Amino acid sequence: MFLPPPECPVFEPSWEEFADPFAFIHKIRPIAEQTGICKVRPPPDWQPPFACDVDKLHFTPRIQRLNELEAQTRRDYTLRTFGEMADAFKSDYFNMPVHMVPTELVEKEFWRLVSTIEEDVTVEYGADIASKEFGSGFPVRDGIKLSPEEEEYLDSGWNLNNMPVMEQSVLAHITADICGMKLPWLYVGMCFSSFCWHIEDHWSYSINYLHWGEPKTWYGVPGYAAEQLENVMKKLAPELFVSQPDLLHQLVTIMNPNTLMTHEVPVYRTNQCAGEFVITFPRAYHSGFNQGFNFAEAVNFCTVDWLPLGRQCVEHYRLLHRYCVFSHDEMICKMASKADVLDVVVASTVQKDMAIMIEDEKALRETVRKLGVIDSERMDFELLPDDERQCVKCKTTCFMSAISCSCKPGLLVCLHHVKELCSCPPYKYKLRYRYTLDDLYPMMNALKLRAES
Ligand SMILES: C=CC(=O)N1CCC(n2cc(C3=Nc4c(C#N)cnn4C(=O)C3C(C)C)cn2)CC1
Ligand SMILES: [Mn+2]
Ligand SMILES: [Mn+2]
Ligand SMILES: [Zn+2]
Repeated sequence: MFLPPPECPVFEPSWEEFADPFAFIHKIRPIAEQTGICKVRPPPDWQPPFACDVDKLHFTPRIQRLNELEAQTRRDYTLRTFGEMADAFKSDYFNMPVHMVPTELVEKEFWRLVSTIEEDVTVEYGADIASKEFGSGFPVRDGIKLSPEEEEYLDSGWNLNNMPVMEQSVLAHITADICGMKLPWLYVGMCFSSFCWHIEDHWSYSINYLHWGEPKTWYGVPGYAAEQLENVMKKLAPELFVSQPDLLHQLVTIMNPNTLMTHEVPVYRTNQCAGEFVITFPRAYHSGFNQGFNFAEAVNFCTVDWLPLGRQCVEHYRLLHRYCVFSHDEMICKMASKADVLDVVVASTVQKDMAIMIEDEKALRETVRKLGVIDSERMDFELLPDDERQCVKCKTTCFMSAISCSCKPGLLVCLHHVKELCSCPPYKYKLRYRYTLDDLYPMMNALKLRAES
């Protein structure tokens, strides 16, 4: 038996509210952040044109076994051949035409299927970044002629290609090609294809648009309940918490939301239909499955609301010895170096994060000086490939400073792990720093000037 979680909030913005996605997301945040996910129905005439050739769009399928609590990690189809497989799979599974299968029954059956080890149901799906073989479902600039209709949606805030690069995703001004975090993912679903419980890298927001097809079913948990959920999952599937050694080696799983609810974890659900958005909030766990053949597009983003959580996240990563996707401090300093061009509310928020950064950095440098690290030299950390500037102990990506030693050339530790670098006395160590404290205060003041005008 399956008891569906309560429905998440559904928002229907007027065109005035809808015009600015960041203003709207800030408006709904008090409500939506208590549920982790929410659904947004755009104004009825906001209809970006879904147009593609099913025979030239093609992708390499991923394959999925559907067993609850079993670990998962993070051939060629055209859209047409995948759709034909997907449709025959579902109609044969239920011996029904695909749109007479009620969504409630698919949900019930999904949770039955994944709990029964007697059934070896495997499905396939597409998940990849936009590429030349498979691009965004939103119109993008390309010197193809677009209809005026498509041109109307080229610059939309809700065109997910624009959202990262706008004024207000602080992830915009990052120079480091992240790929995973400024670029949309494309999701080609079939019945029962599912995404395991996860949060986004660096606790970012995410926004997901279902271009067309049968619904996508979601489960979401608010950010405040994140550790609650992890403790429940640790108890019931400890295999998923044995630290796997890479950023590509991370273990995730399917788990019945009723199990979370039994352990007093708040869980919300929704069916996302074609033309609707789902937004996930920072540190909001989510999972779900596709009801049938469909096509979705999603992107991470970071608002000013998120900045302190991004700092908290990197602290949390350092403690799990988890790899970072980027350096949060490097992003902050990059924005400070562009203070004159920043949005003024962005500038004010970055300035507050930078004040914490500088005070933390001052204390860390005083601690390591008391350990006998005397020598120091400036170092342009941002020039180093990420794998050359990770702390040996905690894998954090260094930027503000690190400790090196002549005894272990090329190795670095962050300033929390001075004692973990090598066995040589401390006077052989060297503090490598991006900025002196005297460099840092004028950068923060530029932000204040930009903000106060
Ligand atoms: C990060 C590195 C990496 O390699 N990967 C990410 C994790 C993997 N992955 C993603 C999915 C999906 N995620 C989602 C969401 C969300 N959030 C919303 N809808 N949705 C899907 O329908 C599917 C899919 C079933 C089509 C499935 N596997 C593999 C790729
Ligand atoms: Mn099973
Ligand atoms: Mn996600
Ligand atoms: Zn460290």
